[PDB]
Amino acid sequence: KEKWGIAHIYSSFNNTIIHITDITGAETISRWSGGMVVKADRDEPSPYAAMLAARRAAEEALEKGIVGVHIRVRAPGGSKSKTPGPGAQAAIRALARAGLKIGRVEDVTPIPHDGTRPKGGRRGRRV
RNA sequence: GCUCGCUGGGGAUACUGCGGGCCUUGGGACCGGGAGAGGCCGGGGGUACCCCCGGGGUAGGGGUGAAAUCCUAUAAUCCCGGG
Repeated sequence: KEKWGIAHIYSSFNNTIIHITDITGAETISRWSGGMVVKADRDEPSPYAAMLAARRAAEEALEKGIVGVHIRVRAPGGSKSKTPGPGAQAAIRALARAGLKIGRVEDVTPIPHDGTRPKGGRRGRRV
């Protein structure tokens, strides 16, 4: 009789998304992102915005009855960056603090086995 | 002395040339156990990515030094079941 779900965190260099679903992941419970909390695009990937979005999502999950969550951190992966953005550990800490028990913590970034060609050309970004 | 040479003869046989004989060291042929992303053909997989369908879920998503073009209410970003 324990309510355990899964908290998927999408962390990038432009935004952070916190999405709380059931144990099977087929039932959305709460979904919050930085852009729905902060007013500026530059502030979207900030750890403060991640913490606020995580707090709102945790409050919604607690209201709906979820008491524990399994963390699933994810960078964009694929041909894009494979490292999580700044607002991932902050979101995890906010989830732990807001009143949700924390279970397994794993990284589920999609790692290609020599997949598609990344964008930017053979010379990359030249800034 | 020079005309950078030609020609009639005699002698020598070390080297080169030519003819003959005998060798294996260089190079080839063959056998043995192994090494290697060497090449061609055939059959099975690996995640990743894109698109389509169904379920969940609402308002943003992406992107940059900052933005904007762009996608999104015909239900987007995100999660799950399939092709």
